[PDB]
Amino acid sequence: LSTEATAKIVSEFGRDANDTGSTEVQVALLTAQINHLQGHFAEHKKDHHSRRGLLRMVSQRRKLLDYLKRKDVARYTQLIERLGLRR
RNA sequence: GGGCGUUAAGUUGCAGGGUAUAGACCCGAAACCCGGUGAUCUAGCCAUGGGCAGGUUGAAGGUUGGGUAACACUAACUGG
Ligand SMILES: [Mg+2]
Ligand SMILES: [Mg+2]
Ligand SMILES: [Mg+2]
Ligand SMILES: [Mg+2]
Ligand SMILES: [Mg+2]
Repeated sequence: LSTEATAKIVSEFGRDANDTGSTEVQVALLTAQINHLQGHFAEHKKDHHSRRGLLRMVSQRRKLLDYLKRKDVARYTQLIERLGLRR
């Protein structure tokens, strides 16, 4: 992912624009990467070697979302509403 | 010597018997060729119009909500 894009996401989701390790920041980065690779996997359908990384990112995002939902539901709902997710 | 002849009158008309060529005592074919008439029936094609009551199952597809990182998949409705 682009360094400028990562910096923009960190500034948008974090507090001091330097934590860059919060659950919301990680989920946003994973979602952005998945959405960017959506167009890559819509053409190269025989790229399972890179699709495994996408699946790993999906699993990591799901685990982070479950942890956020278990810890603070208020932040989880706001994050999913902002990112357009459904669960 | 042997074969063919010599030694011995035919021809022209009429009538008739017979033969040949023509259809040839008479009727009767399936069939061949040439020139014409027929697609108002029927076979096909083209152009232009008309007709198929009523009652049935419910395909592709299209929204809705979930189900996927999303395509798939799947529930109802609609669709005809
Ligand atoms: Mg002599
Ligand atoms: Mg005489
Ligand atoms: Mg005579
Ligand atoms: Mg005619
Ligand atoms: Mg009818």
